[PDB]
Amino acid sequence: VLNPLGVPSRMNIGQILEVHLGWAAKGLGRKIQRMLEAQAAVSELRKFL
Amino acid sequence: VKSDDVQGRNQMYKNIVDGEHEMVAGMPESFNVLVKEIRSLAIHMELE
Amino acid sequence: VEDCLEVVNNRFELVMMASKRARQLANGVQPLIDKPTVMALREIAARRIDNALIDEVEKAERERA
Amino acid sequence: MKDLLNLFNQQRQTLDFDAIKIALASPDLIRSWSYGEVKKPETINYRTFKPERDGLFCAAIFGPIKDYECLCGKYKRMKHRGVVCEKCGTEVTLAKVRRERMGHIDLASPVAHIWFLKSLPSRIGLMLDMTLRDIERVLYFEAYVVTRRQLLTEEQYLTARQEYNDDFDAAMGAEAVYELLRTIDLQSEMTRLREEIASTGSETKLKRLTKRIKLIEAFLESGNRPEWMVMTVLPVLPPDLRPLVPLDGGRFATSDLNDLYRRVINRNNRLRRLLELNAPDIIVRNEKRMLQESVDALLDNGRRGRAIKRPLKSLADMIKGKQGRFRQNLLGKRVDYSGRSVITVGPYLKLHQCGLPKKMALELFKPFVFAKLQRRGLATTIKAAKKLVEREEAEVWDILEEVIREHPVLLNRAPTLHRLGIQAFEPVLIEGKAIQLHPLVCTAFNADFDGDQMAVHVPLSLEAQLEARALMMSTNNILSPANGEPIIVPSQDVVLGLYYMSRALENKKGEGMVFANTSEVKRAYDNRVVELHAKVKVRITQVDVDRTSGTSIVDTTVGRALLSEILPEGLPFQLANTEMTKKNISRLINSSYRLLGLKDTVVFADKLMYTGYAYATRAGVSIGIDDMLIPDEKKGILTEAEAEVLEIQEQYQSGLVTAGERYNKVVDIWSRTSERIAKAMMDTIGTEKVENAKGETIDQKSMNSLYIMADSGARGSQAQIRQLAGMRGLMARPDGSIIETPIKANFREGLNVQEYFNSTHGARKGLADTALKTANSGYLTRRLVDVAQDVVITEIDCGTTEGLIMTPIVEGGDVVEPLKERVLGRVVAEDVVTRNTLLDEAWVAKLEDASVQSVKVRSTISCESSFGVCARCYGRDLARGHQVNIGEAVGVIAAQSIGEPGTQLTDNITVKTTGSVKFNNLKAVSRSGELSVLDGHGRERERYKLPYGATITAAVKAGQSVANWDPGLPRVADLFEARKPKDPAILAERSGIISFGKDTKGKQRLIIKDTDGSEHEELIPKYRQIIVFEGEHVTKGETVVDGEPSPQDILRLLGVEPLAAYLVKEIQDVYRLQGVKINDKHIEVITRQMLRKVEIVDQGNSKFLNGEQVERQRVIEENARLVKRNELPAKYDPVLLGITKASLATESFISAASFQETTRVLTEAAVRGTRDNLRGLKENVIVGRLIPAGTGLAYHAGRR
Amino acid sequence: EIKRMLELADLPQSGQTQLYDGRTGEAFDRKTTVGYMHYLKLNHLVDDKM
Amino acid sequence: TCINQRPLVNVGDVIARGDVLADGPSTDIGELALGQNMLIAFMPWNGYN
DNA sequence: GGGTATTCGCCGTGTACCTCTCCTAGCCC
DNA sequence: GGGCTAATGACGGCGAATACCC
RNA sequence: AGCGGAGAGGUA
Ligand SMILES: [Mg+2]
Ligand SMILES: [Zn+2]
Ligand SMILES: [Zn+2]
Repeated sequence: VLNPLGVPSRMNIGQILEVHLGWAAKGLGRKIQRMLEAQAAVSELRKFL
Repeated sequence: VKSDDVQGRNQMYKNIVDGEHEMVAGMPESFNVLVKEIRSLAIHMELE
Repeated sequence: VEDCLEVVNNRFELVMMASKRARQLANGVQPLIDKPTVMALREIAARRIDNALIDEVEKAERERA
Repeated sequence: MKDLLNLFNQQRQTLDFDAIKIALASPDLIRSWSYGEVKKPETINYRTFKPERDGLFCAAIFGPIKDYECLCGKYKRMKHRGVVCEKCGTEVTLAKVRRERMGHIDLASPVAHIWFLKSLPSRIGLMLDMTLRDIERVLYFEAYVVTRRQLLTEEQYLTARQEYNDDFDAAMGAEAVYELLRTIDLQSEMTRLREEIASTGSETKLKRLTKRIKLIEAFLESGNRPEWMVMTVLPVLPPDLRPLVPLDGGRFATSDLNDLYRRVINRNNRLRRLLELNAPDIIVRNEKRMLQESVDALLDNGRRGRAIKRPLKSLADMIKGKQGRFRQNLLGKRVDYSGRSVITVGPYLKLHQCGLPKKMALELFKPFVFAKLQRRGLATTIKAAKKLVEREEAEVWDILEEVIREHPVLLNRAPTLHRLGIQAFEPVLIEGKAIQLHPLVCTAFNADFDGDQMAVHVPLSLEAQLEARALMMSTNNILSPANGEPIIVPSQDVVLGLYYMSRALENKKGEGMVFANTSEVKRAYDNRVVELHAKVKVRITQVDVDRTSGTSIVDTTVGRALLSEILPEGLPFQLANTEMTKKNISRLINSSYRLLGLKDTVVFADKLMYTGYAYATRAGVSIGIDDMLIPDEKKGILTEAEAEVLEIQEQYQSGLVTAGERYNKVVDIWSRTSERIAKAMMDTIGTEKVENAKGETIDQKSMNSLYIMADSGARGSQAQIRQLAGMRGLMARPDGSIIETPIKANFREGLNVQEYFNSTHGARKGLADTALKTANSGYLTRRLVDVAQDVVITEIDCGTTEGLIMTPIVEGGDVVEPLKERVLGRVVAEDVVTRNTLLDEAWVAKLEDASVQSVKVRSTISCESSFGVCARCYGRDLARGHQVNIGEAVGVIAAQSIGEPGTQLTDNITVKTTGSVKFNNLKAVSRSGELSVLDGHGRERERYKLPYGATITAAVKAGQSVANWDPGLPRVADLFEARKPKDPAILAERSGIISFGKDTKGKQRLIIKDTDGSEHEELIPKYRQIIVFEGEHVTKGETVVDGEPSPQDILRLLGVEPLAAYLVKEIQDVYRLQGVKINDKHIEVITRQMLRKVEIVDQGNSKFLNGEQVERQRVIEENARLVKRNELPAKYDPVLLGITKASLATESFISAASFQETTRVLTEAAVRGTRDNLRGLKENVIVGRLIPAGTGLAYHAGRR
Repeated sequence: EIKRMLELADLPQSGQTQLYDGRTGEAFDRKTTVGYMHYLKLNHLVDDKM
Repeated sequence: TCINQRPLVNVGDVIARGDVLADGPSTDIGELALGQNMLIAFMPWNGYN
């Protein structure tokens, strides 16, 4: 649990975009794990990639 | 008491471990070092 | 510490009086009312102990020694 | 080596003295100092660990190596004392006499001391009336000396010996200088110089004559001799003070003094061998030259010879400098019972308590744990108690918890530029490895929580514990030493919760109802039936102080009603009714400290921090990429600026305007574009959310994370917000030129490489700027501390009725310091009110209601005390709101408060504000014109300057012109040192009618005619301008040359109080251009310390061209004019000295040789033979006695 | 591109979701930014400095 | 500090010139790895941040 | 003798803490 | 290999000696 | 076995 008060003082907002991209990457990894958990076909994984 | 004096830190330590309170201060030894270093420059420095 | 600054005006005189009272209490004596310095400050703030009584107790301890 | 029987006895040295006397040393006294003579330059023999006899490390000269032992081993008992062994002659005594006893060297030829010759105030050059180059050529064996004082080349000496047939004696070297110093007299030469002083008529020759008179007077009244300057016998250091350090494998580390001593002994033995051989004159001359060079390298290496890839240290470098024996071992010492660790944040702690690790507190409180374990009976000896401590059972934790309960510790920040860098806390035992700290403490410490370490110290005496409880506790140190504002302010995370709780909204659930008291509001909010931001009219009961209770109905917010549960009964509801901001909670804390007390403010700040954390956690304030809005108006003004810069580029390339004016137009239109884009960004951020109330959209303030974090405080300002939403504007280069193209992109969008290059250029410039600012601030803080350290509040009343006139400072724009800040805190002198009465906020409010303009104040620059400041002239204290106590050192606090913000430093008269205009010193024919205005309340907001012949057009409204037309830290350092400017403004010497100039002989002449007095001519260079009218009158202190004035001609011409007023005005102008607030008592006591010396012109007891103190001259004058005299005392003028020269011109030779030029003050105290009376603060630290300020004033009163 | 990679999965567009407090079980007033950040550990230990 | 080289290839697989065979200290399968991945929340939490 | 005008030196330029290495080695047998 | 063995990438403020025609 | 002079890196 970080503090958001340092963002307008230190004037960097690249960490917010890094947090959003990491959230999207973890969502994609969870979706890939949910696709490969059940009996799925190769064409669905191919079109998802 | 804590840093410079040789007998002062021993007296303070034994007064701490004995319980009595009698603090006797003294001159720092570095002042005597400075006096002996000034006296080596052929300059007389006396404690009147 | 506001009452201790109320019963006497000067602060360093209060420090010296509390130091004398703590030196009298640390050797072992009955207080006027757990640490010796805190009990000395509580006895000062309650207007129970004076500097003349401290000097009388110190003279009695010097005569008894 | 090891001794335990002698180690137990104590109280052998009393160390009780009054003064310290320093003088010269006769060779017989140096011979009586030592115990033996060294002859061989051998320290330790090879292949054996034994000292060499008659060497630098010897047992026959200094002392034995092992304790109660000889070199051979004939005496191996402690009963043998005072007996000298027969084979190797040494005394069977203690091994600590090797640190005390010293030796001496018999030189074959006398040498000259380099501290009396190589210094720029040369003493041998003034005593022999010779230049430095002549004695430098004579002492280095290049010429001859007749014996009346003239130089002789060796060929000229040969012709003189051939013409005189070897009858007139002439010697060369240091022996001729010793004979010249021996055959001179001190009395008859003094009468001869006093006879020549009454017949001279030159200027610099009179200065040379009075310098020679002062030197002869010092040599007469000191009891020394002129022939004692040359060194016949050279003493050496004890060998325990210069020990040898061994390395792995039997090797020893190299030394600096031992090599110089070996070189001196070897060259002296070579000179003795050449003298016994009866060598010719050239060889013994070169040997004496080498002996003089080795003595010069031994005394002060690096001055003339610089004997060596790296120059080794000497006796002179071991005293002076930062790494000497004076700054590393006397002022700052390594202490025990201390440690350091990193710091974290603890929200559960109180203000007076802090955290402490378990093993750290076990290591610090180990003697008390040992004493309590001996008292409880768990261990008979301390060895079993130590093994039980290292075993770490539960009983040692019980002992450590019982010991640390009422024992305070001193927490210290590693930089201690603040007065509150050291605070006392009651530590608790935590299960960690760091030191937990309260969040209201790190504001005064200026400490972050990323790699910050804090060194702790524990007081162990009862007096030290009571001093730490009384005058070092964090609950007692609320107010700042610089200004009256409290140093404890709620930081960003609690004022964020207070700003989220105090805001109100238009349409929310649970509004429009009436509640009984605060408990019903709490019960309604805790059941989630009413929102936090709802306009709910509640009823609260509050008492009013003069204590009468009352009830009323107020229309507030639910959060403002929940905030009322922590306010005490003394504070009114008019302070907490508005929205909580940084300045609002700061003035609320100030009012709670003013009208209620001390401990209630502490518990109110604790509850305020608690509710701020509790309502900032529930808020969930977060910043994201959607919170920052980008306007279309930014792109619109960007295309407009692109079209305008294309138009001005076509206009510049057409040939109508130049390049520089076009570039200035480009940077002005880009500044206007950046200002409009920032205004549009602030308008679309702060006025974004529009709420709908009762079917109608009513506009209110937006609730965004960036806007709330910018509006609440303790975060970035609007300049930080405009760099994220709009364009950041133009960038600056370090040479002074602005770049022609700006950065038209924020951090939300991408940045190009050419913009990032200018960004890192500005970042590197700012980093270098704050590095040099920190270094210069530390140096200025050290200098200001060492200047003002003798001022101690000694007496309660003095009886001075001089006074000082206080005026509000207006510099042609906004006000620098108003009347309510400059007047509050001191007593008054004359009746405006009753004299000698301390002013409070009620008296300031009464004076503001009475509309007073100027009141006489009692300052410290006009005091009549003996070596101290009166308690009434200083006013009130800054840490406490009452009167200043007797014994408070108000110099170190003032210098530290001035040294606070140094790391943070860097025609037409049209009025701005409305109000009636009142002219001051007007007759337009006016020399000094002031266009001051008076507002409705009675304060002066604007004050403009009026030149000669200014046409004034004029109950004057704003927006008009009364007079239409009439055609960082180095600054503070130059103000405190009082350096002469590059263009000094020449002032009028006398008050008279201006006359025409005389004949020009390379410089302009200005004569001022008087009624009876003759005209005075002042030379001025023709390169500078001059404004003197022919038929005009010049008043006293007028400026005829336009320029920056010096403090010297301001002090010496018209008075002392306008000089201090100008200094306070300029320093406050700098500190208010920065933005900080520093009280004027510090600048006043600095100005008082700078005016310590006085100059007399014609006296009967003292000289006519010498400087002395003010109070010493006053007591000598009253003692002279008291009995048997009528025309005794003389008239003197006040002189000014800089911060570099005031601390050096001190009779105390210890404090004067403390920070700068140790060799000059040491040789001055050696020649004059001064006596240090130890009446100071730093010399009591050096000697080791109590400080004569605070609790140590009673000891100094009982001593004398 | 970041909004498209967020919208490809079952994730919100703004990157701010509403999370509940674990201490009392209640909901916060606003939505906070949740995500994975590459966080590392420095060499300045607490045992070396204490 | 401790340095370690753990292998990543398997038994019986063809490779080319330039492929990695063992990941070094603070090193992934061919990318540089300095820290870990973990959930971040930008909010004040009872004054501990 | 006596006022400017350069000119050679003297003397100073933040505090606290944590790791590591390397210390006079040269020679005629 | 072995054991004695005696450079010239700072910068600012300031008091004191030379030069010299009137 | 304890007492140290340089050089380099890093944190506030
Ligand atoms: Mg920090
Ligand atoms: Zn012997
Ligand atoms: Zn006074």
